[PDB]
Amino acid sequence: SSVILTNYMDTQYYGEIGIGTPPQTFKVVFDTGSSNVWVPSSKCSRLYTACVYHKLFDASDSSSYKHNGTELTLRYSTGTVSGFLSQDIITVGGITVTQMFGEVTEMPALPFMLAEFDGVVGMGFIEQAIGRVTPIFDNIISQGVLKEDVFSFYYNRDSENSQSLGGQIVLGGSDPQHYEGNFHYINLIKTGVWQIQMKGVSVGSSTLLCEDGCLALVDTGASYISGSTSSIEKLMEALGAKKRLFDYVVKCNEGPTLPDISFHLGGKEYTLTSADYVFQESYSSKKLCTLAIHAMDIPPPTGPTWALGATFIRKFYTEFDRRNNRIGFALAR
Ligand SMILES: CCc1nc(N)nc(N)c1-c1ccc2c(c1)N(CCNC(C)=O)C(=O)C(C)(C)O2
Ligand SMILES: *[C@@H]1O[C@H](CO)[C@@H](O)[C@H](O)[C@H]1NC(C)=O
Repeated sequence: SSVILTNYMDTQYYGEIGIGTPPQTFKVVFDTGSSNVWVPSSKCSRLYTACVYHKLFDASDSSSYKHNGTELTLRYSTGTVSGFLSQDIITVGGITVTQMFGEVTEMPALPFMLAEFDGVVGMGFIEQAIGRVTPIFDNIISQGVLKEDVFSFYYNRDSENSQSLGGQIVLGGSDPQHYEGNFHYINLIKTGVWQIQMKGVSVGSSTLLCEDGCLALVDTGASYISGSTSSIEKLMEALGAKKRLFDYVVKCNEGPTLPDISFHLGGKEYTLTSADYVFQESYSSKKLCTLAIHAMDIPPPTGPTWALGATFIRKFYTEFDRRNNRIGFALAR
């Protein structure tokens, strides 16, 4: 099954899922970086403006709802949400599964007031699941209906017209229509996390980073490519970028000429061009242009680690192989 995704400003990719009976619709991000499912709850106080602006699941309207109530808190690198567990049936592109999810009652204005999506569907392993809740993909696998024990991601480049699909997730395989050439796999450092060994990072013709090796979390839920603060400072220094509060800018007229950035993964160099990582919104030297690469210190046990997000997947179609505990990459088409 494939799920059509909407692309919002190249930073948000989300699709629809149905919860309850009758189905209550929600826009959600499919996140390989987390392992829980959650949507805003009707029990979320309207004092949380984010709840006033998103779809709210109302258990009292679903006949398939099963109460639980265990509280849980989900912590992401850029924000936190809190609530309680509930069980109901969920629709994901034709597949139906009974799933335990979180009803969020505390949704911070910053950053959720900036979210086009309502919730999140974690595609990670149960090892990282908060409350030890069985992840949705595991429940799907349990049905023995998927052709293959894998899921893939396609994140299109932003578009000014509504004729192009923002992206696409495939449960059970990959869509040959959105990649070309062959997949090149890398084994997961360890099952339980969509993280792989990265052999090196280069800026221009000089592998000046991640020498001696480092970690790379392949995170479909992250908007950008991130690295430790030290790594980024070094990388950004080589680009001549200026560190801002939340990001890094560069004189727009300078954007088109920034050097290539490569990521050495499993014996293959994955190269991004300035066009691939800078939001080229102008060529003016009197304006600043943001880079789709940020600094982010991911704490243990998962980090320190670099994170390959939308900026990376936009260029390389990505297959997540559960059965073989490896990740596949192929040039996106
Ligand atoms: C999708 C959940 C999520 N998972 C992971 N692994 N890391 C995160 N930083 C986030 C996370 C949290 C809050 C967010 C966003 C992401 N995102 C990006 C969502 N990612 C995609 C690919 O759409 C946002 O835009 C704002 C609103 C800041 O709020
Ligand atoms: C919630 O689900 C977990 C999973 O087994 C269970 O242990 C717990 O008792 C449930 N909570 C309630 C009271 O429904």
